[PDB]
Amino acid sequence: AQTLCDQYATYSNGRYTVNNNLWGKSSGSGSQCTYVDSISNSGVAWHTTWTWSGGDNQVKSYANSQVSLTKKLVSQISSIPTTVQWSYDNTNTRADVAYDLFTAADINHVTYSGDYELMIWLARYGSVQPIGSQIDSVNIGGHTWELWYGGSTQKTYSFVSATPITSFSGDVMDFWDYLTSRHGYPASSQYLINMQFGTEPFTGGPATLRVSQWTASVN
Repeated sequence: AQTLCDQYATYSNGRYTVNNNLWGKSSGSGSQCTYVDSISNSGVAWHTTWTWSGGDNQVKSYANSQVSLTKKLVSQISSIPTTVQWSYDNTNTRADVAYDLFTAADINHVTYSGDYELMIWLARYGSVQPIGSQIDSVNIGGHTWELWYGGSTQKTYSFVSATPITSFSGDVMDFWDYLTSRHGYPASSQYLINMQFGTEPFTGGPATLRVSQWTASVN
């Protein structure tokens, strides 16, 4: 496609969307550009480049790819298969690489937040930590995850890999099933309303996240 350097620059082919999404710009100084490298109904390749300083513990952006979905109750979803291959050239930073999903009881809730948020951090760089506190450790889909929980009006579970997973194939229903069966997650009254993959920088740079393939589907 082309070039996404504006704060909320965005490109979409229908099924996949790529977003620069510099929502946390004010918390510091720096700049960030995102690019669509290839896109089709079989997946999307993209990259984003950034430098950020200040606000050491605020997130500056979440450049991301996003998949269109039909909004369903989590209890009625059969699978959310996803695969991704990515790399960072500069890992001397304070950032994460993560999936981000939102659910809400109101099917028409705004799709950039919700009653619940599920994050799956494939990589944690430097002195950064998820929302809330670590409440558990669990093996899901063949990887060991720190499980973090916190938040007030929006409750956020974060599964965190202590070692970066640059090649990932999974089913996000594995994570919803675990929260449903062991942490009381109300799957039967929550609608899944958004699914994204991308990177949250805190500080560092310049660095580039190169996503050579992201695929996702909500079934």
